[PDB]
Amino acid sequence: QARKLVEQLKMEANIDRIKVSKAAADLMAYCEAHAKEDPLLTPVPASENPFVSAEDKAAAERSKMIDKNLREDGEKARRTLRLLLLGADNSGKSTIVKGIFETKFQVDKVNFHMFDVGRRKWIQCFNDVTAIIFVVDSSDYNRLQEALNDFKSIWNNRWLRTISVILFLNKQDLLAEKVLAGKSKIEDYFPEFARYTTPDPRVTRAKYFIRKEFVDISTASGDGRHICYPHFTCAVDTENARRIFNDCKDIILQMNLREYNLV
Amino acid sequence: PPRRNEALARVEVAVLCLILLLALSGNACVLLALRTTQKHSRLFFFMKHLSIADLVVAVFQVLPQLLWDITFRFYGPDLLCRLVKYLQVVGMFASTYLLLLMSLDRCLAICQPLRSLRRRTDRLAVLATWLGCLVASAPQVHIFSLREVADGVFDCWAVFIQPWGPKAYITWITLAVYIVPVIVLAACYGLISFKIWQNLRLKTAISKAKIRTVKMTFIIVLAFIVCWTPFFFVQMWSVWDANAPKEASAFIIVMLLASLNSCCNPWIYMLFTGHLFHELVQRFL
Amino acid sequence: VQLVESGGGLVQPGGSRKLSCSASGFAFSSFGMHWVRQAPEKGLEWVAYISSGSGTIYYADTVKGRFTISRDDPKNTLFLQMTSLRSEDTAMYYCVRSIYYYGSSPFDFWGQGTTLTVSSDIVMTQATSSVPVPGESVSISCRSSKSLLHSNGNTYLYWFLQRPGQSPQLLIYRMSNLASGVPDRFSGSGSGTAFTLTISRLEAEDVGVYYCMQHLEYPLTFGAGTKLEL
Amino acid sequence: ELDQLRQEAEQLKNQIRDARKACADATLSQITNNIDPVGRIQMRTRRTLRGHLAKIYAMHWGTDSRLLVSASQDGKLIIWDSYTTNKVHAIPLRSSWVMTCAYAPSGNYVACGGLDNICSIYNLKTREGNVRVSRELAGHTGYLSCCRFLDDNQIVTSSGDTTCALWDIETGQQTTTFTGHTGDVMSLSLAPDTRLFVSGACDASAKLWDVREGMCRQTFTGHESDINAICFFPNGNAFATGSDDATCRLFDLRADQELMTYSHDNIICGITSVSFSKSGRLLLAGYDDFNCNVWDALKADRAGVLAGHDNRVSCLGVTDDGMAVATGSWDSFLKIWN
Amino acid sequence: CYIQNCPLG
Ligand SMILES: [Mg+2]
Repeated sequence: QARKLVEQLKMEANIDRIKVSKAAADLMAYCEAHAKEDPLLTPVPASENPFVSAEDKAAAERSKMIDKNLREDGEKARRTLRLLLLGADNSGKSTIVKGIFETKFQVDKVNFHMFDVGRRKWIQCFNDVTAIIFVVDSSDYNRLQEALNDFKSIWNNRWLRTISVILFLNKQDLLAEKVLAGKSKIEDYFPEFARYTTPDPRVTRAKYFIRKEFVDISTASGDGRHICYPHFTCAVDTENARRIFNDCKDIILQMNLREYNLV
Repeated sequence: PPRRNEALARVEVAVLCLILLLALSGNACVLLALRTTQKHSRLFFFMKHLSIADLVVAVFQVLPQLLWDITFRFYGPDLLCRLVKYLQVVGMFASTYLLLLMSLDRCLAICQPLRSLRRRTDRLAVLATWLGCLVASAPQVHIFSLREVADGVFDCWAVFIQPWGPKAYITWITLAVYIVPVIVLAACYGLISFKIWQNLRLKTAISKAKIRTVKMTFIIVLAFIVCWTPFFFVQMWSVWDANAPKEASAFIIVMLLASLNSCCNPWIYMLFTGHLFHELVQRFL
Repeated sequence: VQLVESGGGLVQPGGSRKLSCSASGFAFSSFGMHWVRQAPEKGLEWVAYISSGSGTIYYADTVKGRFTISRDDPKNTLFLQMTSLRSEDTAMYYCVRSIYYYGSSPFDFWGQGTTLTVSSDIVMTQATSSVPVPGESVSISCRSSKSLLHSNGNTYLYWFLQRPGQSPQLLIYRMSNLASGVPDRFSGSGSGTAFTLTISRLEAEDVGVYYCMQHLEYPLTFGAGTKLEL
Repeated sequence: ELDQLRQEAEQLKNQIRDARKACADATLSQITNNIDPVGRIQMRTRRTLRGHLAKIYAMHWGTDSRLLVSASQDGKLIIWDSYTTNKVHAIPLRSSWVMTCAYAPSGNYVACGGLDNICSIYNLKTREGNVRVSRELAGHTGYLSCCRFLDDNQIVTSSGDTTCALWDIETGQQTTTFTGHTGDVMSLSLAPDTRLFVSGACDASAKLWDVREGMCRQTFTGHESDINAICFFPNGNAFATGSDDATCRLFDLRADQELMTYSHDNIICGITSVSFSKSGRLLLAGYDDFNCNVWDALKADRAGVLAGHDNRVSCLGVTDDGMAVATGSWDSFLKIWN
Repeated sequence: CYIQNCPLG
């Protein structure tokens, strides 16, 4: 299919052209002939610019009810929170809490909304969300360098300067098996693991090194406007919905301090 | 008919004029700055309502008490003075309790951050407060009157039940307008400056933002106490001591200082926030 | 769309009555309403008006005081209560729907009326009374007291048509616009107080009385009628 | 022939560039040296439309210059009578992540589309006094960014799956599909004769299409970032674009090369919308700086500002008679300037 | 003053 582009290039190369000395003096002659009909250049008289009957009053009475209905529905929709769920693949992002998809749940009489767009352009829409959720596989040592760079591409975005980030390190049960088997060497991928020590030892020292790499990119440059909240998940875990609520309480408490100017 | 002193009376037309002019300019500057200028939130609402309460006080508590002392006795009908007194006490109650409302809002927005509230509550709170004030200022019309006192000269005179009227009335007002507000205004900023205080010890496990809260609690409590304590002391004394120097210049001069918070509140609450003062200075320039 | 009326009967003076109209086929809760009567051998006459949401009512001074109008939305019904009747209240009663926003057309659908036997304000003039009529072009005219031209640019004059043994119909609204379902033989024109309906290429089923109506200010005054015969 | 065919690519790319080198014998900025400047353009606000309770994303006028339609992220579509600020219609949607809406030339239908990969059509003037759906068009694999009507039975759509499409509303099937770009497509602009249209893509290139044939004709370049807005000139022989590198550029059709660029050293934010005037002497643009600029299209000098908003603008529009200008923003207000 | 009649002076 390499010849397809060449065919279009050949079709494009054979075209007739005129010189700009005549292609611009023609654009100049269009305005001088239509100059006296653009009101935004020649101000119109103050009495001609367009900017009650028995029927004009019924029109306004009709318009006065739409406003109350709109305001009633908006004030009702004011309540709930809204979350955005990211994560590439191999992680199980669709199995942590139990076009475009949507999901609802509630704990302690507070409703959450979770979205999953099934990203450099459409990310502006989710600019007023409460928190972003990022999921990572903690048993796939080759894609970790991909996940590390995706995390930093998200943390350093332009439209997400004040949006906090929760972080789940998934599939920790496989990591214990892989590390205690002994057939896989972690230093084969990250050489600086040979010097690190902890501040089940072989698994703890392994997982804390994995966490530190993300927390370093986190605390590198944040200026104290948003922060990251790390957690260790598993394949089956029922206590995963309390963490998001306990972390949104701390996102809202740290948000009220800056409107009333107590800091 | 008993007379008075030309000299002592003169110093009075001066103190009240100073207080009135200050209380007018300060509140107006807060209102102008809030409207002209950024971060429209649930803070300017209460601050704006508080200023309206302070202006009502400064207009309907100093001006009558001042034109009165310009003359010796009030020249009018009965219902006029019977309503003047009502307004005078209503102002004092409302200007004290709007501040409690604002502080309580701050305290619960920091202490319990996940709370669902709408504008309907943010208006019903204010109307319930004003209704409570207008109901609590009632006996002002009962115990006061207009009557002749000597040689066919009439004035607004107060008549209490002889044994226990004056003591009970003054004690009730001082307990409902001084002690309870200061206790609640201490609890508010005791809880606020304890949550913020602990949060930073839990996070860093920085020292400049760890004292601004105490430097804001102090100024807030000290202004209130210093502004309200001289008036009630002499008031309780003169109404609790048969032998009291009611002829000294001190009692006469300090007895008229009731509206002193309306001078200090607009400066404090507009200076603590950063932009307002400089924004007004730039707009007027 | 359907609007069927009820009530009627034989009644002696000094009594009372209730009329009901049932609707089926549209969003009843967003249309205005009108009652309109017609004497046994006379034209049309306006009676009452209730708005949408029951927030603005208008009566006729001829019957103001004893009549009442009221609508029931979730049951889709319109009610008119009459008390202390007289001998001049013998007529056929209809029901009319209308809606108001920018660009709409009111008075479009009429109903089937009921009969009941009981044994300043602008005036419109319908000069002619009968004209013999084929494929021949015709013209009709109407005239008012003052000029209906408003400051919005609008002109509030309506045209209707009643065939023998039927309900009236809408042809043109606001003096120049043709309704929906109408052929292009009929057309409209006019100016301030000088109007003319120009029917061209006459055909069959176009025989009956014609009326003009106004909507500039209440009350709503019909005309006397111009009849066409073959 | 893995690389043998790749040899002719550079040859043709350097040959058409050489063929364009000959046509540049002067500059538009050279002959416009003797012309009357526009002067200070002072415009004030006339109407403020309130009623939306979220961010506002799209807006389109009507063909009579009185009725208009607007779309916002609260999940509502609203039609406005801009002479009295009355609401004529208010339509609720099924999804709330919308990005585009359109007005029909006749006045009987409106169209809406967003992050749900579907384009919806709504019938306005129907007996029974309701507003309901007519037809739903499916077949795109990305999100929708723009749409425009030709007649009451034909619509063009642009998607984030790097393609464009033409539809027939009665049947409901995609009859023509336009391919050839590399990144997401953001903008779209029909020609006054409705026989061609230009497109803007997320890879700094703009292509010209043919509706009856179905293939590309010309491709233009010279931006250093993604293109967000494109609009046709009144004459129909030229078009303008707007990108994220804080620059606006004017291209040409019969000369195949660009003519003018509108830049300022104090501007550092990206353009979000652009629109020409009725005569073709002014060019209005919207910025992330929370205000709009008014450039002189023939001298590239600035000639005014419109600073009435307190967030980014994201919409713009001029009437067919050129009476008023309408602007939306992320602060949930519409404003009419004149 | 205010709650009680003021003294002379
Ligand atoms: Mg005195």
